[PDB]
Amino acid sequence: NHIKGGFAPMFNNIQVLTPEWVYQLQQGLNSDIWSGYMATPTGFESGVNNTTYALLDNWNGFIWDYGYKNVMFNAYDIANKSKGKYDQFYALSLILKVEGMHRMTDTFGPIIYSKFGSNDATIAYDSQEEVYTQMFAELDTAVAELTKRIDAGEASTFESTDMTGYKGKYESWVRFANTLRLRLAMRIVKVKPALAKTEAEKAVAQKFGVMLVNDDSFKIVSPVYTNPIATISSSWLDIRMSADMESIMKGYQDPRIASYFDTSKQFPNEYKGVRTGIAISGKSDHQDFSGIGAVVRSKEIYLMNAAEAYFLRAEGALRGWNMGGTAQELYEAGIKASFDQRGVSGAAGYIADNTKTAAAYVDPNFPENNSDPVNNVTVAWDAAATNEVKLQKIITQKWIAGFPEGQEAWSDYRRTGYPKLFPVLKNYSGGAITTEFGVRRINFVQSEKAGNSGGVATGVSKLGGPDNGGTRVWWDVNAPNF
Amino acid sequence: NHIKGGFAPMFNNIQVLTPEWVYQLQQGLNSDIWSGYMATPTGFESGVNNTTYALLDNWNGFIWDYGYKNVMFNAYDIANKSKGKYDQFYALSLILKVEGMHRMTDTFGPIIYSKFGSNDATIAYDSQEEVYTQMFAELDTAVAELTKRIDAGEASTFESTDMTGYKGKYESWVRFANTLRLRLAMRIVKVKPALAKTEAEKAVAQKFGVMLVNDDSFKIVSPVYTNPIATISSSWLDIRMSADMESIMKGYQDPRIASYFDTSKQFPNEYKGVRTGIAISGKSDHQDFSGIGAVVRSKEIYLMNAAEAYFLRAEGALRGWNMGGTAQELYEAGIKASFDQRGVSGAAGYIADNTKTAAAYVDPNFPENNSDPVNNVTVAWDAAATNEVKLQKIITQKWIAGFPEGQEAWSDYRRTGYPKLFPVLKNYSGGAITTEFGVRRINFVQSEKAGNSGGVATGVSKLGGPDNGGTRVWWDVNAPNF
Repeated sequence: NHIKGGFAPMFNNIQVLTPEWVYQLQQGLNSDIWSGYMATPTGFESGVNNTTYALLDNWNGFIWDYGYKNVMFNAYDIANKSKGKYDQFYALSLILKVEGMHRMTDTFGPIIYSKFGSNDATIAYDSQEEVYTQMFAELDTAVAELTKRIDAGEASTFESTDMTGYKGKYESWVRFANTLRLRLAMRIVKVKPALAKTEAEKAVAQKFGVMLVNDDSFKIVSPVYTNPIATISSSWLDIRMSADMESIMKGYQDPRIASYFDTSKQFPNEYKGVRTGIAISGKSDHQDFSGIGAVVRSKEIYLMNAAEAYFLRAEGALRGWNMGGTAQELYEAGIKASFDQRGVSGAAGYIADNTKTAAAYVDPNFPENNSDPVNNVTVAWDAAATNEVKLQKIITQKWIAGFPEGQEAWSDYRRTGYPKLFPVLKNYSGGAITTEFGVRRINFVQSEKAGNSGGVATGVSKLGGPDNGGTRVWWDVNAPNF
Repeated sequence: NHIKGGFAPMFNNIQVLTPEWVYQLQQGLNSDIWSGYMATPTGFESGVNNTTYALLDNWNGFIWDYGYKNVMFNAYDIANKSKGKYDQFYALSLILKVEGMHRMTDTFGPIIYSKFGSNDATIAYDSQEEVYTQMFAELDTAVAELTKRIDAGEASTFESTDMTGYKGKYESWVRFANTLRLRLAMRIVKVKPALAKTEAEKAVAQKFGVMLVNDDSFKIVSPVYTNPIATISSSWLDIRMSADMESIMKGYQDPRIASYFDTSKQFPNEYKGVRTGIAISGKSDHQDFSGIGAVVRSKEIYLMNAAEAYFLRAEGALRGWNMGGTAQELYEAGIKASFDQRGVSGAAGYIADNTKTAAAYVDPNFPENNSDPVNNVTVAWDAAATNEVKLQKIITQKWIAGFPEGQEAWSDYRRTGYPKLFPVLKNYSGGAITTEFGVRRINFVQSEKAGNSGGVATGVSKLGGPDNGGTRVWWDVNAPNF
């Protein structure tokens, strides 16, 4: 009973479910926009903000503070109480820890990890390379422990505490952990392709393997909280469909558009997105473009869909790895999984179409925001296509399937450059962040500079360059995809 | 006859031998100082300059302009005249091309390579990753061609054109090419350890192997010019012994100090170095510190010593690669090779010393420039030391042996962080360049922004971040040494 209470704040703060204004700062005004998923019609701080590459420390500190207070602390506390005593809870805490904390390192680079809880005046940061090794080892520990208990036929003691689709089922938690390993493996393929291959193949070959059906998906099922985006969109009109989403989903005439977005008030019965990184004269100019749709009007918040497992395996197969299918088979299975998850028909026709491509983008009353399409690729698999075009197809479909979870899409975009996104028109970074490559990370936070200046200095050392949004984290090496 | 004339400008402009003021800008006021080899007593441009991390476009453009006009153009011209007709000359041009142009990409990152000589308005840059692949392939072509001729007993037709220690001997040119391959292979060990291993092992496996004795060293033997550093130092007093060299070489009581540097005029019979990245009141405050010594009072300019081949193999052995010998054997052999090269005795005692370490640095009349030692490692091999300490020993000895060739030392320092160097006290980069990590590259040059703006845009794209001195080139990944 003293252990079980630590899980709720972990579940409730991977994405901060309440209050909504905290989610808006934790993710809504960073990766949800940089990923190309969503855009704001509001000219916050005179239009000089995260969306125009002037990173705002007053906004971005919330990411660190809520994650450490609610995810990391409880991982630490649960481990202290359970490791070597109630190892099933320790194992489950490790899986949740990695789910929450990989997002943290993917945002900042170096982070506090091994030294968390230290009483030293300096709480040192680990390098991102070190954190990734630790996370893979933590998943090793968790998977071995739970698999042992499953093999023994041990009844779960986690159902009453679980807040996911899994209802305490250890096998489902292991399958999630395997899929999370596969995500982390693919993340590092440019910097450590040998480790990427090892960890990816381990994930797929583990007894219970990775996600195969939609019931395998990782989601938070809250008894009381709606996805915060519902309020930020429908109530506040502070976030809308993006121009990238309009270009790509209208181009493909994608039936998932109906659940992802609402038709526009300003343009009745039409799906209209807002361009990011623009000049904004008044909020009313874009607030009546398309809102975020029914997928966020729910107490269930998806954090990793089964579709992603297929697209990860498809990329692994493209790279020649032992993924259990061909790149084409896995690509097409991923698309079908997503169509099924969204409850829409026509997957077969969509999959076979080798004509439809991204559409031109028009901002009707502000043509300065217009663009020719940039993600110029069809859905249909072409065996004769280059590896880059094959990867572009896979990541495009992965990006569509993963909406509205902007953090993973931002990480995948940084790594692969896909899908192609419209560049910002206004860049107020003073040269620190490029228009072509956009935001590569967020700089170390105010609470840390205030209370842990010695730690921040270790973080800067392990970052290897200026502490701004243009400096690449360890896995985001300036290197080609193959 | 029409082909041979192209070689002289290549030989004479890897380091620009004349005029001396051009060498000062090409290398003397960048890597010769950033490497920790040398320091200026002169407060050029009010002390806001390359040495205080305000990169000066009017200085640094010389690197690109002289390299492309004299090395690259002649490689291109010779290839056009000789490829498929006189392949011995083509092969030799490729080796010289890689010797000159690897320095170029190591300085800027993306460079013009495959598209050189294009008539298009945009002459596109290649990525550094692409350039490295091409250089390895060029060395493959050169090595195969010359080895074929050697195997056939074909007499050299290059002696009258050669301006090195090799006197036209193809076998010595192949041995140099192998050693250059090994250098380039180790450079990329953090970004592409698989390719690093492949290319390093190829270098050693080739039938002539890498440099073994000092006569194998690559040097320019000028019939007319003295090393331009002799003038810059002795005549102009614009460059002096550095504080890092004083700390390290005095700490070890290294007998090579006597030929590397002259005793100070201000401090009779003492070796005194100047701190880099400082405030300078007047040139006279430091101009009478130690000058650069007898090693530059020569018409022979060393560009790759046999000692480096041993230290490359030593590091390869640390990594478990097929290098011939143990890390300890190769380390000690490299030190002996360097002592022999410089004509000094006492190698055995120096090699066995496990006490002497870097000395504290004092600027007698300006104590604000003082520092405790930072390269705190002894010479003696310790089998029980960590891989990092072993590497620190190897690179420290490599750094001493390679004086006064600052470019390779700067590249090795960027890759490994060794030897430890004194940080600058003044940093006028406006945040673009960190004090901790120093200059990682030079920004694209004025002549290119003026006459090839389309090409520069491709270079910036292939750089992956802001075009300034803090952005890391492809091989300079933020990753650990092992």
